[PDB]
Amino acid sequence: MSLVYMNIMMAFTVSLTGLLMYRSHLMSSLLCLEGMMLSLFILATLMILNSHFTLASMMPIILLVFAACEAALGLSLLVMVSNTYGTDYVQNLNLLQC
Amino acid sequence: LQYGPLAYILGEKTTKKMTENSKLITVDGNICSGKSKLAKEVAEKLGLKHFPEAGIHYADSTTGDGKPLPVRFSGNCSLEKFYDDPKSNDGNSYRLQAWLYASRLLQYADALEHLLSTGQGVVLERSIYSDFVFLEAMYRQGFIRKQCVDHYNQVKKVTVCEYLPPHVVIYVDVPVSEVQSRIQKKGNPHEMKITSAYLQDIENVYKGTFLPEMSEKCEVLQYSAWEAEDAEKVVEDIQYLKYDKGPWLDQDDRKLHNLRMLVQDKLEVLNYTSIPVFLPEVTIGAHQSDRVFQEFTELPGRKYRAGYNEDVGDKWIWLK
Amino acid sequence: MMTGRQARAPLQFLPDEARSLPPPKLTDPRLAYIGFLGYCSGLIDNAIRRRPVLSAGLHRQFLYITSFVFVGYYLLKRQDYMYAVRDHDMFSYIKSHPEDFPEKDKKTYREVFEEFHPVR
Amino acid sequence: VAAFLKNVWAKEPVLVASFAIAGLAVILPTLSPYTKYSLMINRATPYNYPVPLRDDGNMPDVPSHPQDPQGPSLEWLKRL
Amino acid sequence: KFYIQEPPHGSPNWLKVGLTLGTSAFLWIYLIKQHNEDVLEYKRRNGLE
Amino acid sequence: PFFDVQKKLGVDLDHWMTIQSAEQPHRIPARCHAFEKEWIECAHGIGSIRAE
Amino acid sequence: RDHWIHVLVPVGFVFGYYLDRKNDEKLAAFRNKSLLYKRELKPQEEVTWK
Amino acid sequence: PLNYLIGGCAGGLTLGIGAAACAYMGLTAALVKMGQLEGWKVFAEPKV
Amino acid sequence: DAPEKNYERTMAILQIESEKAELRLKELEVRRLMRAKGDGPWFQYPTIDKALIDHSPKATPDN
Amino acid sequence: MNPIILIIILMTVMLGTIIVMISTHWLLIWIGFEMNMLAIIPIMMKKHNPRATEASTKYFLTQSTASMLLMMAIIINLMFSGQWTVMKLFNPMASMLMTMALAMKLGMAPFHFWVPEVTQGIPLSSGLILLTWQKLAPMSVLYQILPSINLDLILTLSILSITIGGWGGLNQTQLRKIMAYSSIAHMGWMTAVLLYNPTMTLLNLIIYIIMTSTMFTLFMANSTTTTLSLSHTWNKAPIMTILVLITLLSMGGLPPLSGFMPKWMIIQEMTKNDSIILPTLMAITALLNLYFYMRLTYSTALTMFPSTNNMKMKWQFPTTKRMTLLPTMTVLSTMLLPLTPILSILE
Ligand SMILES: CCCCCCCCCCCCCCCCCC(=O)OC[C@H](COP(=O)(O)OCCN)OC(=O)CCCCCCCCCCCCCCCCC
Ligand SMILES: CCCCCCCCCCCCCCCCCC(=O)OC[C@H](COP(=O)(O)OCCN)OC(=O)CCCCCCCCCCCCCCCCC
Ligand SMILES: Nc1ncnc2c1ncn2[C@@H]1O[C@H](COP(=O)(O)O)[C@@H](O)[C@H]1O
Repeated sequence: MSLVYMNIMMAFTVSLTGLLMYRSHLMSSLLCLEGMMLSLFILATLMILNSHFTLASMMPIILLVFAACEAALGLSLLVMVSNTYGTDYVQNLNLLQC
Repeated sequence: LQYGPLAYILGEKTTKKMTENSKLITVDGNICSGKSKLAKEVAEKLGLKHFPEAGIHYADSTTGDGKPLPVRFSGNCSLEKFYDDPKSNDGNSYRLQAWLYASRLLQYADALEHLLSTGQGVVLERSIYSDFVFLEAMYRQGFIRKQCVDHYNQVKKVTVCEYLPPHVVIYVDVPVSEVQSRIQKKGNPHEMKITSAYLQDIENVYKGTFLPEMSEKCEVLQYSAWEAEDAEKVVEDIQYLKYDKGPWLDQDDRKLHNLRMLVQDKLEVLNYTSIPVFLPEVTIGAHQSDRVFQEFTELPGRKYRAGYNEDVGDKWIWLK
Repeated sequence: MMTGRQARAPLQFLPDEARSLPPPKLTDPRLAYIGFLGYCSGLIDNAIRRRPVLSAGLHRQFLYITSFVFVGYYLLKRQDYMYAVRDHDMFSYIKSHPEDFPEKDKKTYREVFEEFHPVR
Repeated sequence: VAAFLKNVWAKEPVLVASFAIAGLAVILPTLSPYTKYSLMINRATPYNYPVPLRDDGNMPDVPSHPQDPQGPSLEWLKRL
Repeated sequence: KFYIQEPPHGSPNWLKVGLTLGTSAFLWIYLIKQHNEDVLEYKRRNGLE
Repeated sequence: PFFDVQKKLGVDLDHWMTIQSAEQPHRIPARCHAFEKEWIECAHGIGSIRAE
Repeated sequence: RDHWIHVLVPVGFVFGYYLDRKNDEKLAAFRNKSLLYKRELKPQEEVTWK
Repeated sequence: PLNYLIGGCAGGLTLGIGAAACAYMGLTAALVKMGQLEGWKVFAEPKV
Repeated sequence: DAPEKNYERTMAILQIESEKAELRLKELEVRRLMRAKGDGPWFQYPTIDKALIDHSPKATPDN
Repeated sequence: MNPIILIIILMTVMLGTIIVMISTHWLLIWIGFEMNMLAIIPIMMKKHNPRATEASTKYFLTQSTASMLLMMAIIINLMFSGQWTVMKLFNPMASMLMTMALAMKLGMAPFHFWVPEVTQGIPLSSGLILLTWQKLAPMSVLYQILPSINLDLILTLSILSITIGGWGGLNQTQLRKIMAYSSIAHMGWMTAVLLYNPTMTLLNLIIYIIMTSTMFTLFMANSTTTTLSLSHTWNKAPIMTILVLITLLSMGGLPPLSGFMPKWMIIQEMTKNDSIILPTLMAITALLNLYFYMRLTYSTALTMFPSTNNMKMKWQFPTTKRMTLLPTMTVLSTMLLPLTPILSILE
């Protein structure tokens, strides 16, 4: 397919691979997840402006707002983890092995 | 139930009945500290509902006809046999202690349920917060094993964390000499077999373990053998306290609604007393449990739910 | 499969054409079995709350039976409607494509040769 | 309902001003006569091209020139 | 009396029992009316009279 | 489970943003208004299998 | 009845037996139509089997 | 079928446990051979 | 029961079940043809309703 | 939790699933999944302990990854189709992404690695919601996009889900993880028959929700979370003892019970379409589910009985718990098989 869309998809898959190989922190997971959301915003915006499809121009803002609210929820979860262990480490989140 | 979340929606808020007299006061002391009169005296000065000390047959007194059941259905343990042989083979020591912990847990649930359904305070005698002080004093006498202390600490860790501490802990200082004097003057032939060092270890776990950890979570009031005789000085100490510690202060309608829904469900209160941690003093096999249960079902009033027993005179059953 | 049929008139539990079909009788064995399920739910409800199972809550067992029969009557109407729609669409598609459904020439066994396999 | 109003105007005049302004912002667009003119001005603002119609023969309400009598006129907007 | 505490089901809840019998009788009479209207509609659409 | 409530009750909750050829603000055309209109008018009502 | 339980199984037989007869009138599609047992009806006879 | 049964048992002898893997891989390769013969579909196309 | 009744009842049973078996084979064949060609009332997966398209004159003429 | 806030949050969960069910637009599908997740996060944290925060964190990460993959599939559909109708997808790349994302939202293997954890971390009613109500929206989207779902991918995910939900039930004493692996196996069963007859998908879904709701309602009535804690049911409430186990004999898939109703019908739709090997393998793995769950049945109705003495006190108190629809759901999860042709109502 097209070229700049392939670049935005490449960024989406790169932040996906960063979202699928955890190093140390939960904040790194939330950052890779919101980089994915950013690339979804960029690619949706370029499609909607390309076709001159007018009513969908409110769609990326919608795609922003919900997902930003989603990120807020994720941040609050991280905080409660960091109120139990002192760190946001993903290896402290292993009590559900049994 | 009668109280539920819909009653909380329709306006039955349990801080509306929380007044300054709504206090849960636990009177603590040694075996014959003579506090059993004092607590009743507080019940006729502060206007509080006295709950007696939970014996073997507390749950028998709360349910059914209110009479004590035979010992095979309730307890399977005797206080007087613990007075005779504390180092017995079959393990009456930890079995009697665990049944008393469950009975005091039902007493404390009834105490909080009365306090949250009426707004009238409750005077308790030796609540669940002051029960391990016998267990430790049993384990210091070799009457039980370490695995019994582990089982009790498991049950306490999963049961006492759901509740609030009492408002006032009234402790009575009576030394071992006057305790033995009142035991020998009491006249119970089984109770006089209590040794000296057992009472000493009760008083040691009282003074060194119970009261210092109760000092942070509530306010204790400590009395000797003779100044606890006057009820008016005790009531003047209670009323002129300034309640400033403990988790009772950050209690809104939501936390107290959760606690009141917790304590009215008696099987959820008594849930973790019978955890499947297999200890030989409390483990009953399948044949004995089956036989005792089928003998329990044929008791009068115990065959069905309480409003549904034709043998004790329940009418309108076919419309209930 | 038949979701194109319920796409020009959505969310109709019983269409108007379902009224052209006979309803289930009130002595339907399926409906009496659903009433038996209501009686079983009443007995289990009086059993799990430790009530006298046959005696207690006869109004409650009567409402269990009545509620299961009431829902099951309409479920049987919708079942009969959906199998009637299935056969109606089948017969219309058979009638509208004779070239895909030829009449097979039925041969008698005096012409049909079967290889005999002896059993011994 | 009046002593409570004086009490809340004494204690918390900010919230009284906020609820009063919000209540007026809700009710007053319907109690107004000039609200319909907002609708009329926004539907008479020509963002597009007024695409003409083929004259079939019988259309009395459609003009042939902008300086004709028939057609939607904005005398009310010029005058008000 | 026999019980030391009053049970929640010592007496029949007459509002609940009355609503139970009334709702069940309503479902029966509405079911019978629906079945009679359906057999009348079937005989009117298919001509079995 | 596609409970088509919008066709049962007769409400337009999200049909307007669905295609490009719908009623746009100030009659703005999309870039492919004619092509999408012809694909929709071709493939209308005949089902997906015949429409492909 | 003093022994009312002792007719759960016999009467439960009879009704069951009854239902078999009730099914046979629904399997009467070839009554007096088989190529083997077909015949003309006798006087005072309306069906061959019931 | 018998040759791929021999091949499955040959793959099972280099797997170890020995005779069980012999029989399992032999029966599995037998099913592969019979699927190649009679046209057995594992991911069958939806047809009706 | 009589051999007449059993014989003719067996013939009715065989009629009903042979008719159901013929209809089940027709059910399989009808489903196969309707999935394969898509011209029957079944397998009608939805397309875009053409009642959504605007037909008013737009801003630019070329569309 | 404030009960008005609980009612509002539960209606928001139901509203998010309804918005996924009724919408003709992809943005509203995504909005309904976002609303459903956002509202169900406090349901898991009803008790405020660290295991619920860990469970909610794992659930947030998996469902957020699935939501972003769903939006990427929607965006690629808008590339190759220029439109937004919830219908078949017009790119097999977008089809593969939406199939993977809905398998993540259902917890189908190999995206199953969050289902036994989160169900372990949360209470029994929230696990009931997670294993009954949260299946309804992605199965609805799979119902609406099946002309684009790849056959080989959905069959791979189906049989891998059935095998891993089978071999997950061996080593477990936790009732909630056993319900989670039973969830994974049944989602493999539902998506096995999706491209052949989705009416049997809805039948399997309804029978699964009825059996799972009966089992979680029994677990809430007895307040038992482990096998060893379930083993004391015979002495406390003996009527509770067998109903769990005839419901679990149903959940294995076993005649004449109604849990034999889905799987048989699934086989009945896959031997039509000339697949004989695949339902054979899947239902042999269902017999492996019977193997482990029958071992649990032996655990409760038989050998490992013995009681403790405090149980004698529980004899003097009935269950005041709301066992809501539990006789109805227990009758509907066993004795429904003679009404098996009721399934035509799900067309
Ligand atoms: C319908 C129109 C649209 C309405 C929505 C839009 C409103 C815009 C403003 C939004 C404000 C959001 C926050 C509002 C919170 C209200 C509750 C509240 O504040 O209660 C507490 C307060 C008591 O004060 P206290 O707790 O001491 O404050 C801390 C600092 N001392 O309690 C109070 O001070 C009482 C406050 C509530 C009563 C105010 C009544 C104002 C009446 C004005 C005239 C009538 C207006 C018509 C509409 C009726 C409004 C009630
Ligand atoms: C084509 C079909 C389309 C779809 C058809 C319909 C699908 C319905 C799916 C239902 C899923 C229900 C999930 C559970 C209910 C949601 C709210 C909830 O959890 O309520 C339970 C409630 C919570 O009370 P709480 O105080 O939190 O208890 C925990 C201990 N404190 O109270 C309790 O915990 C009390 C214990 C009993 C709770 C029983 C709830 C059963 C609900 C499901 C019934 C069966 C499914 C519906 C009928 C068949 C249709 C599939
Ligand atoms: N370890 C223990 N040994 C003896 N009595 C105990 C023990 N724990 C609790 N008690 C109770 O404490 C009571 C003594 O208090 P009193 O009623 O004042 O004599 C006994 O009758 C028992 O019910």
